[PDB]
Amino acid sequence: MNQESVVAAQLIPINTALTLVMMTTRVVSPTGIPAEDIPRLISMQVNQVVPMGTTLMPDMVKGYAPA
Repeated sequence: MNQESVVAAQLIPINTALTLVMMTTRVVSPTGIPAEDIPRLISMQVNQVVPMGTTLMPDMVKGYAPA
């Protein structure tokens, strides 16, 4: 019963096309984008230099949005 948020699997610079090799899941705080968006962030770049271990936010992804 833990919310798994997207976590920069590795260094992710600004305007970096997110990839399944650059994203992952991990219980972090505060929580950000849901792991259920993993396949959503894919192909989508970031609107900021997000370093590894840095939780992914819905306000840190370009062309992102809910459903």
